[PDB]
Amino acid sequence: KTSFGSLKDEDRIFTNLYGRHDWRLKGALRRGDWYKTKEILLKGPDWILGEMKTSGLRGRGGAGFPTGLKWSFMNKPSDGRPKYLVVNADEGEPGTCKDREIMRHDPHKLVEGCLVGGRAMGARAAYIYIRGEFYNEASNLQVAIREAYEAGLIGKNACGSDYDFDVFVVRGAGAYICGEETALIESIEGKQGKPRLKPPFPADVGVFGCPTTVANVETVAVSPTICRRGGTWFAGFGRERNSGTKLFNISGHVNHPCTVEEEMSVPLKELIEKHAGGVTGGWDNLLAVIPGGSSTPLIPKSVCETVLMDFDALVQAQTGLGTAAVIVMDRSTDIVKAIARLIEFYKHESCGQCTPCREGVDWMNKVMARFVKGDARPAEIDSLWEISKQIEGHTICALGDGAAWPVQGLIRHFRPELEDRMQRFAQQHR
Amino acid sequence: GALFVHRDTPENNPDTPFDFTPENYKRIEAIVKNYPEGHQAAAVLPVLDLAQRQNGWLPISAMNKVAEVLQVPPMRVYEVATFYTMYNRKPVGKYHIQVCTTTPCMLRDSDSILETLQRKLGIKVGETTPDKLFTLIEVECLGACVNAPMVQINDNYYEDLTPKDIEEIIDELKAGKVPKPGPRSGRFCCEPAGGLTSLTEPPKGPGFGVQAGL
Amino acid sequence: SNLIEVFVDGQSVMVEPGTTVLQACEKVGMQIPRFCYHERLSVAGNCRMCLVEIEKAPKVVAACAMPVMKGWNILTNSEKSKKAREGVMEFLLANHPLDCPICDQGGECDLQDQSMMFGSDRSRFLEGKRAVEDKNIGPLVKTIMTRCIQCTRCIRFASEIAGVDDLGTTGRGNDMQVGTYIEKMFMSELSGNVIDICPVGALTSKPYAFTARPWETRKTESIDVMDAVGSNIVVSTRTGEVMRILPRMHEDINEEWISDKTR
Amino acid sequence: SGVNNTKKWKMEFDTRERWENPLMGWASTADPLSNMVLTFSAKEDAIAFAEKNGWSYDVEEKKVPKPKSKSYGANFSWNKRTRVSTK
Amino acid sequence: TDTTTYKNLQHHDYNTYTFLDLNLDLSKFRLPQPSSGRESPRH
Ligand SMILES: Cc1cc2nc3c(=O)[nH]c(=O)nc-3n(C[C@H](O)[C@H](O)[C@H](O)COP(=O)(O)O)c2cc1C
Ligand code: SF4
Ligand code: SF4
Ligand code: SF4
Ligand code: FES
Ligand code: FES
Ligand code: NA
Repeated sequence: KTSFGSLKDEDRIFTNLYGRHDWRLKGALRRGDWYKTKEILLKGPDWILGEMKTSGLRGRGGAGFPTGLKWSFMNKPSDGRPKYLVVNADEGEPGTCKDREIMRHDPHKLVEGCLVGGRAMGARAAYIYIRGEFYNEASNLQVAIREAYEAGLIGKNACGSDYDFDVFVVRGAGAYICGEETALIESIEGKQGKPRLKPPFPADVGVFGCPTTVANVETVAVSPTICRRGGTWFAGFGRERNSGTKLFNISGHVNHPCTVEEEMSVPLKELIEKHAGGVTGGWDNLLAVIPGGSSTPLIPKSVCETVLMDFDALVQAQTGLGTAAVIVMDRSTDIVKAIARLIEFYKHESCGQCTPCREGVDWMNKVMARFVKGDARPAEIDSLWEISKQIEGHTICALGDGAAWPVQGLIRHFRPELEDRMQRFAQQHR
Repeated sequence: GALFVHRDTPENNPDTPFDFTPENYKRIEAIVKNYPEGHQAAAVLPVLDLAQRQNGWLPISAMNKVAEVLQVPPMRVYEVATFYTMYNRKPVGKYHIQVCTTTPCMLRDSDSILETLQRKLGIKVGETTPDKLFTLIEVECLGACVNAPMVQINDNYYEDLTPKDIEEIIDELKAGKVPKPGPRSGRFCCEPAGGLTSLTEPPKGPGFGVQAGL
Repeated sequence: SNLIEVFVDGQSVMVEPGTTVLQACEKVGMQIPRFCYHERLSVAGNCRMCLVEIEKAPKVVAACAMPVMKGWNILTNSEKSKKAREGVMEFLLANHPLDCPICDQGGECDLQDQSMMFGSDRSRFLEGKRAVEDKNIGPLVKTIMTRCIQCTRCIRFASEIAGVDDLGTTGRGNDMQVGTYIEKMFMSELSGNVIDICPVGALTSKPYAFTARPWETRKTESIDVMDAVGSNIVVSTRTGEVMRILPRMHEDINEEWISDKTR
Repeated sequence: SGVNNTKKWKMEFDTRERWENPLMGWASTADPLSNMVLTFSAKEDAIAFAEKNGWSYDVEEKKVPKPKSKSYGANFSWNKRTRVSTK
Repeated sequence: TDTTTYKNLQHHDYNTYTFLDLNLDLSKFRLPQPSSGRESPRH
């Protein structure tokens, strides 16, 4: 099929997204969670790892690697070390709020996917690293983790299966980089959130030096349903190799900014116009949209008139789905002063470990501040462009990558605005 | 702004008295049992956060005490406390007002929310009111972008503000009342204000759509 | 009988499994640029000066950490490798201070010398520089930390060779600073060796400061008698006068270190 | 860290007295061979040159750095002392 | 069937030690942690 949208309310995984119905154990049961789990655990890992493979699920954290293949690196005989699952609730990228709702309104789907996903990987426990600012969501999660322990759903002999499993909530201390998979692993270890190099890959040397898998909240929180409702059912949504539903955040200059769940590959215009109520001042007032959090390049109105919302449609437009966080800007915005803020954010978030992001991201920040003020020369635009190509691809982790793409996106599509401010500054101060 | 070198002063030195209360020692014993034996060093963050929650900031004596309890080099605790922004190494007010200014909030007049808090409290970002009651600073995306603008006071979120609304929260705090966490525009969470557009039907109960043969 | 075969610019090398790209190039005689890596410290991998192109791969691997895989062609001098070095050297120097005339490293600075061999000849950095306040860590090692390139060699040496876990990094991002946070003296019978392993003038010798330049000095390869270990040393002299004692490498005795008494 | 001054063999002469010039304090010498430094490609070429010239020589064997086992992944060992406590 | 109010309100009463008290109750249900085999890497 070629249409994608108006997802039926029967096919929505996060049936309690808005927190209207009860989130505690007595309610998550009435909505299907923890149902026939003992049947799922006894089916083995090769069946669960076959469900994730078939569904074409790709990690929702922001890199989009196939979830089934990735979780199979931990499907190996043990060498005497414990195996661990680390759910990434760091929720750090600007524009994205999806993971917040799962931990606050549907925590029993997150605890269940930790068991289901952990069983597939042969893990003994799950560490749920949540960002330190989400103190109330963490408490919700701890209250639900207690209830699933009291009822026997996790812990010793979970769901009467034979498997023993633990769920630990570890609270972060306020750093966007600890959401990086290997920085996260180091933070759980009592160190600074500095990412590691690869290899070794966490599937060999991970948390505490043990084999580890890091999964996003939204990635794990849908593993139980995919096992319950089948691989093919989740493959029925979205284009080939872009399967499933998705949590879309729409923010910025929309009428009704909101978090909604929608099918994958829905056209960006439909996503804004239906669920968000449209751009402020009309669609024609649209200037540019960041299709997935501040890391991804922006795109102008022309490319937003037909582009879909999935990992491949947005890659032909020179951007990415990222976290599927949609930030909209209308003509009254100061586009250059808005991207220059993303650089201040990446400049303020860089761990400082490796040279290109240490100096480059800060250096790009200093330059972008002058473009905003207008105090530069049109020959610096190609200089800044190049300085970004020396950050991208040379850093330990992908933050320097994500700090370079926004600058590339602005230069690609909004150069005349950069070169028209610089005129007004020269004349004004001649 | 802030400095990552500590110089002793009469009100912050290795002899400023800090100790864990006996009911915050039973809590530490439970933090340290979350990690494999031999890797107790993984407990530095929660325990170093525990000291802050019991004192509101981290004197150099507090940090030297987490080190003694967990048996790590003190420098390894100094690295942690200086790395993460939530550890207050300089004393702060009773209420720590954090205003988000990253792009999603900036597009919704987060400056106005900031401009208002400056005049109402009579301070500037980074300062602390002479009452030692309020501390105002900007921050980065606090994860509630769809409900911008928003502030965090201590451990709560006050979303969807309008310059009028934040003023209300600064008086309930002066009056000693608790200003009720949550949005401020009628809607309760992240749903689209103006009625729902999704999840209208009642949820679909247990056993729905379950594949055959399971 | 497990020596895999790798290629360095085409020439084939039989290396043990576990050898890195950087050690593979040692054997064909090619030395990779570096700052953070040191053969006697744990691998760190943050300076990114060793980025090297592997044929048919798009990204560049860190030569000092990437384990080598059989059938690889390491292109130590391709365009990607040369451009990674130029870009990286360009960042290292962006916030570095114009200190070479007043710096005790000048004339024997890995940052000066690798900027001449692998970096560019221009500056396109038109901003202000950072400046970090100095730390007083004892009477032997002078710190002028604006010259630090945050390579963490001092941190790894102190931790793993001296066993003195007192140097570390505080702060974060471009504000990240090496040191001790508090005011501690880095006193140890092996502490003077940070002067050698620090690749720049951030950590230099107080007793030796300002007294000579490297090109001036004559090197006499002698032995140390302050103890019975017989550490191999080098004695720099200038115009009939002893300037400083340095370690001479001897694997079976002192490796590359000497006690502070010797130094 | 460069190793490019460690490839060739050198021939140097024993140090002789230097003293201070009475007028200026410069370093005076009566040794004509104090700044003589011959370069050779092989240990054998350097010995032959000294032999045919009658200089008594003294040879020291090349000190190469022994090959070492590196491993970034060793910094995170589940149970070995090589687990570093800081990056 | 309600779905017209907000049924996540318990967080209006969490205090400064909530997360750390639940973690203390949960300590009875945990399983014996694995042991590397040494007290620490010996800092
Ligand atoms: C700077 C940075 C921040 C990241 N933050 C997050 C995050 O807050 N949540 C997340 O699920 N992934 C985040 N990621 C991506 C993770 O590294 C990784 O892709 C993800 O945890 C893998 O889990 P997945 O299978 O669901 O994709 C981040 C990456 C970078 C470079
Ligand atoms: S790219 Fe930035 S955040 Fe990532 S490791 Fe390097 S310095 Fe740290
Ligand atoms: S360390 Fe000293 S000599 Fe080397 S580049 Fe810096 S200022 Fe110049
Ligand atoms: S002081 Fe020297 S050795 Fe230490 S991190 Fe800085 S440049 Fe490297
Ligand atoms: S940008 Fe302010 S909460 Fe995300
Ligand atoms: S020498 Fe390899 S990154 Fe520094
Ligand atoms: Na030095």
